[PDB]
Amino acid sequence: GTSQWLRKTVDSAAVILFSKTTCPYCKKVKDVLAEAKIKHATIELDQLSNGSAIQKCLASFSKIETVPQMFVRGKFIGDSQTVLKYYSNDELAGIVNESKYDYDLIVIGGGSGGLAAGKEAAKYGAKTAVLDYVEPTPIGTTWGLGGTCVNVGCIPKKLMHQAGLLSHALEDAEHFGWSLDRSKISHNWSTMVEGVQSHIGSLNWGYKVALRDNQVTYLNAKGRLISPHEVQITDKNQKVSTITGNKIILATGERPKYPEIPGAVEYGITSDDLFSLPYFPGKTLVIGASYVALECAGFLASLGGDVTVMVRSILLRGFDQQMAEKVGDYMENHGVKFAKLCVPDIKQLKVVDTENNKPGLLLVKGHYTDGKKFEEEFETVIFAVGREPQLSKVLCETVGVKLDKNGRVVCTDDEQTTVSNVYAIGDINAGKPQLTPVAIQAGRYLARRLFAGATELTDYSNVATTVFTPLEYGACGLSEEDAIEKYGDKDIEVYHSNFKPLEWTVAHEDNVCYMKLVCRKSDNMRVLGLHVLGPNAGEITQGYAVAIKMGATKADFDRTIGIHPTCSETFTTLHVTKKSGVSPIV
Amino acid sequence: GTSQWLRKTVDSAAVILFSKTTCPYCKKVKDVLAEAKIKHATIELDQLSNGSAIQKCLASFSKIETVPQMFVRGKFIGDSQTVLKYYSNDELAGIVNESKYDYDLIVIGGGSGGLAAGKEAAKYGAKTAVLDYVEPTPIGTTWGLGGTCVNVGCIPKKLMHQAGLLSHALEDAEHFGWSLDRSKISHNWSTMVEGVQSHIGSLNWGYKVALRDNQVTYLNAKGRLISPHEVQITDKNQKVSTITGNKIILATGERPKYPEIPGAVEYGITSDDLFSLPYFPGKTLVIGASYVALECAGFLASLGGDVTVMVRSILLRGFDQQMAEKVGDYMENHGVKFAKLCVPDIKQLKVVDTENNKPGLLLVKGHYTDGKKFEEEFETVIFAVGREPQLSKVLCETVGVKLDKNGRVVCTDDEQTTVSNVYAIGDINAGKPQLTPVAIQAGRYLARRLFAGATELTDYSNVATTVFTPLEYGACGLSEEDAIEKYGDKDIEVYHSNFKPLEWTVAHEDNVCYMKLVCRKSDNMRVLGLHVLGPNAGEITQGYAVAIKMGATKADFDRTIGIHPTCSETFTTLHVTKKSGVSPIV
Ligand SMILES: Cc1cc2nc3c(=O)[nH]c(=O)nc-3n(C[C@H](O)[C@H](O)[C@H](O)COP(=O)(O)OP(=O)(O)OC[C@H]3O[C@@H](n4cnc5c(N)ncnc54)[C@H](O)[C@@H]3O)c2cc1C
Ligand SMILES: Cc1cc2nc3c(=O)[nH]c(=O)nc-3n(C[C@H](O)[C@H](O)[C@H](O)COP(=O)(O)OP(=O)(O)OC[C@H]3O[C@@H](n4cnc5c(N)ncnc54)[C@H](O)[C@@H]3O)c2cc1C
Ligand SMILES: Nc1nnc(-c2ccc(O)cc2)s1
Ligand SMILES: Nc1nnc(-c2ccc(O)cc2)s1
Ligand SMILES: Nc1nnc(-c2ccc(O)cc2)s1
Ligand SMILES: Nc1nnc(-c2ccc(O)cc2)s1
Ligand SMILES: Nc1nnc(-c2ccc(O)cc2)s1
Ligand SMILES: Nc1nnc(-c2ccc(O)cc2)s1
Repeated sequence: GTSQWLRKTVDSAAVILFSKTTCPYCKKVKDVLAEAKIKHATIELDQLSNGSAIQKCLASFSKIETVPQMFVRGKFIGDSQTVLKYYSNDELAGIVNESKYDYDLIVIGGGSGGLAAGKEAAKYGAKTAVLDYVEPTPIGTTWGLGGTCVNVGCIPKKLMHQAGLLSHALEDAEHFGWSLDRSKISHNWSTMVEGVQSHIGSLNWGYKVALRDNQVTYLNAKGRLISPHEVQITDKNQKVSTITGNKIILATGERPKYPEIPGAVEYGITSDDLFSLPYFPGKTLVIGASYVALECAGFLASLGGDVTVMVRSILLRGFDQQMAEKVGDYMENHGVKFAKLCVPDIKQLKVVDTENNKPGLLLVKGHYTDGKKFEEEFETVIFAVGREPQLSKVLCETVGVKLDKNGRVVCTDDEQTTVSNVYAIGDINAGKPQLTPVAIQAGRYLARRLFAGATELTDYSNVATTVFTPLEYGACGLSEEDAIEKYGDKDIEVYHSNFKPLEWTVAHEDNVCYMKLVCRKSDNMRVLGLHVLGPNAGEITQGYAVAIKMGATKADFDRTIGIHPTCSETFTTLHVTKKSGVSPIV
Repeated sequence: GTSQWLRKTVDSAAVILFSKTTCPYCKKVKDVLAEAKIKHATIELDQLSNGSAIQKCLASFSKIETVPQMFVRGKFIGDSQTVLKYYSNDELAGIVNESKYDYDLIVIGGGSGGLAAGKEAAKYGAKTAVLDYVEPTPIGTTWGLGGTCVNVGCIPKKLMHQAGLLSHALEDAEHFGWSLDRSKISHNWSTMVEGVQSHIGSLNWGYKVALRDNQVTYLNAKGRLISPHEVQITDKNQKVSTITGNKIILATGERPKYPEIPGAVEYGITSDDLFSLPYFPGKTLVIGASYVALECAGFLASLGGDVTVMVRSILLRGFDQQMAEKVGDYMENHGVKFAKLCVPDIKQLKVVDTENNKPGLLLVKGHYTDGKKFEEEFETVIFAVGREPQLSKVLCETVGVKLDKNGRVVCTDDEQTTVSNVYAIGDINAGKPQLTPVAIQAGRYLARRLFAGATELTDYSNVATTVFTPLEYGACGLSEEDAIEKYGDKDIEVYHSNFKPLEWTVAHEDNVCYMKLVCRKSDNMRVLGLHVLGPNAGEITQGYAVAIKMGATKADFDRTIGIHPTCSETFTTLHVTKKSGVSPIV
């Protein structure tokens, strides 16, 4: 147990010092390593309840039982006297840079997970390379370092959501006494895009600075794993070469899908293109009903667009469907049109005018599930019909990395693949929630297990979410229907209430915001799931995710006192049950 | 234990039925009570693990051991056959209305706590009266039913805070692409006040409707307790009479203090007058440094006012002083002036012009702690120098209710005074946090213990707060300095970080928002206190208060995953300690 941990830690750490906080000989080795600019992990044995056993087991590797003990890539280097000997003879730099491989770690993919893992590994002296390449979209769109969230995801989508929210802030301002006239104010798409892209550019640059300052090698090149320790890279001049690494992290993410219909790739766009589009989309059709589809349709309408969403079956498949219907009803009452139970079968009427900065014009044909026809003209058609990896481009099938039937990597609970030195994190890890903070935690925690002797695993359960539709939807845990399927309706109690933000009173709806707690009767009214539709829903939801992680019950919500006046305090006084039939209105 | 609970429950309930969910004889008594419109508490013995013992102990009162058993004001009324006998003979209405007193409950004070207690007691058949009277301010201001929060506190102050926030929403809108020009927009105070007061008026009316629909008697009269069961009332015609009640709840709240200096009462105002003021205050001095003082100065400045705050010693005494200084620094950088270490020694230069709706003009003289002089002219002077009860007006000292040296009521942990039938809730309960949700929980929980056999007490520990200054400050638990005083600096670890809202990037400060967790090393890094300065701080803080109630540790925050992009997620990845000396900047 202790011995098995120590073997794994010694074998995979790049540079590690076993030490105690009270030893001046350990302090004297630290100071020499710092002055030589030698980064390393350190384990302070006097701070571990198991340290006496670890100190005994170290002798299996070094034939000594004292501290300090310095290891480099699985090899005992020496005690105090020996390390200073190498230092005085200027032999130390060559000893700690000695490796069978070019890098201790090669990360394939420079996005949320991969950048987090690479920076964290370099902290402990792992010689690290991060590879990133952005294959252009069909119309040619490309972007800089940072991945999907930074460039074409969470960051620009929430900034355009805020632009949409400010439309209603402007309307509200009149009722609170300000002299503006909202009906005479308009929005300039190109001005907003320039500001969004200026922020994204500061993030691209920030990541490059961060890697340089952590001594991480950044290669803007496409990587391919051709054997367990060999990565073939192709650069911007099509030069092809091979680099080797001890540990490999796959972190290449996904890209948008297109439907297999005529004209889709030629004349439509995806979210990859939307966030840098030089012209306002105009009259827009969004095909799909995921959170990407609804978030984009929502802010486009708030910015003055004529928007339609084509829904094949249901909204927000996989989310609580009572909540999904309330989200969509709010959008439909506030300027979004819906074509329900409908799919597309795209013809070009006008080519995009790039010189005068105008969209083209398209004719869309489709059909409803009963057979009736759809036919209408749009200036822009956005596909939001799912995302997928293309690991055949990343991974030679002779390496032996197992994939599932959706093409994602099958991993153990420590992110290890079926090849012992190769790991996968982020969206390509089969079965895991596909979110940026999950990818960051996985990569950071993994780097610490590989190179600093850590043991902590990432916990993927009850991860909270927020959908940034015009009225936001936050959730943590099970949907009501999933809880009833798992435990049975007789064991499920649901407490719920409508509410009205105080900010909405002077601004003139009473009963559109809504919240509920889904609870298990036979486990002390355990909170299985929390759901809220209203302003600032992500700020509301986040703190409750800690309580749910700790096993909160309805009694825990009851005994906690509210903060007044807030939206969130309504969770502290819920009392109306669905079984009672009593109305939830205010 | 069981027998002592049952004696207290029988003695004080107004109308209570002991029953089981499976008994058709109990269902048959319920249906008769409902049809006669007889409200009552019910205790279902088959749902209590102690019910077998309760059923045995009932025989001590009734000489029978079966269900149903109906009691009225401590007296056994009968089993099934007997109750239907009274019903058939039309004797039942007179039996259940029989009382030695006019009311089962008299509530003195119709504010946050008193309205909550009165409505809840009426649910269980307690015949209830609520008394409310609003003594006018020195200049004559008065208002309707609902108490301090509704009329001259949390509700209007947060609505004017929102009006202030919308000033910065208007500036931000230009950067996000909207065509407005903020420098050409102004604010109309009287328009905002009319809208705020229209909402307050809907709340006044709503409370009157609610009491009428719960069969609560509302008397707009001043109440005085002259003996344990006798309340003398004085109405709007100076008619004086006496009503009697079994249980009494004191819930009369506090009013603003004035400094003992010439001209203060004659020429200054307080928060009681501010929220319905017919004219804009103009150039304003706020004397004091409480959360009331800073909240009011903050929104007045955001609405275009020239504002100064006179601070005797420190800001936000009793709150974390690192956080208090950051709150004040933000205000000073954003248009509020501060006169530090200064107190006033007020002369009238112009009388208020009520016909043309203009303030007067005043000369304020004061001095700094070193002896230097203060002298400046203002249009309005607002005093925010504390609040106090005046229980000598409410409570004859011969009744025997014990008060502390600040004039607040000394209560047991179930809100009982030194007179056994008299209770106190809300701001006048000595030692308790003076907040609206605390008053509401105390009153609701108390009504259930008196009239429904409940046992649950109000928990007054770790109650979260938010100060609605221009940049908001939320907190839950100990300040850093209180934790260090209690446990010693060697046992305290503090994790902290600056942060920048994503909404602030395109809008153009980097390092003003701030958060920290104050933790106890020797108790598994228990979170003793949480603190955040930033937008939407009350929404951020609320959910964490449940986790802190449950004993959250730093490890609980670490294992929980963030929601991206939010401000609140920064709590899930804190790592920089104050002891390390590493910078907290972004
Ligand atoms: C529109 C949209 C909105 C979203 N909004 C949110 C949100 O609000 N909150 C949230 O938590 N999540 C959100 N997400 C999800 C989030 O973007 C992803 O979960 C996250 O980016 C996944 O991180 P990753 O490291 O797995 O991959 P990525 O961030 O996709 O990074 C992979 C990188 O590797 C590169 N790469 C691929 N193949 C190779 C190769 N062979 N060689 C070298 N480099 C290669 C890719 O081009 C890319 O730069 C959103 C996603 C989208 C599409
Ligand atoms: C400016 C300001 C802002 C505040 N903001 C907040 C905030 O954001 N959040 C928060 O949680 N708290 C806030 N508070 C505190 C909150 O208002 C109080 O904690 C709460 O109102 C106390 O409730 P209560 O029932 O104890 O008394 P009150 O609400 O004061 O009700 C007492 C009532 O009894 C009446 N009364 C008095 N004497 C008699 C008598 N003899 N006979 C009959 N009736 C009588 C009074 O006139 C009054 O109507 C604020 C307070 C102020 C002053
Ligand atoms: N952080 C923020 N996100 N949205 C804001 C907003 C939205 C709608 C409004 O009516 C007013 C303000 S502020
Ligand atoms: N900057 C760049 N890095 N790699 C590039 C690349 C790689 C493989 C290809 O097939 C085509 C282009 S371009
Ligand atoms: N018309 C359509 N709307 N959604 C579609 C979809 C969504 C996710 C997927 O992974 C695959 C397809 S097709
Ligand atoms: N609920 C809300 N409270 N404030 C809001 C706001 C404030 C400042 C801004 O810049 C934009 C919006 S929305
Ligand atoms: N509407 C009102 N109810 N009571 C009033 C009152 C009571 C005592 C006084 O001393 C003066 C006025 S006015
Ligand atoms: N000049 C002053 N600023 N604050 C004061 C104060 C505050 C609370 C109190 O309870 C009493 C006095 S006096």
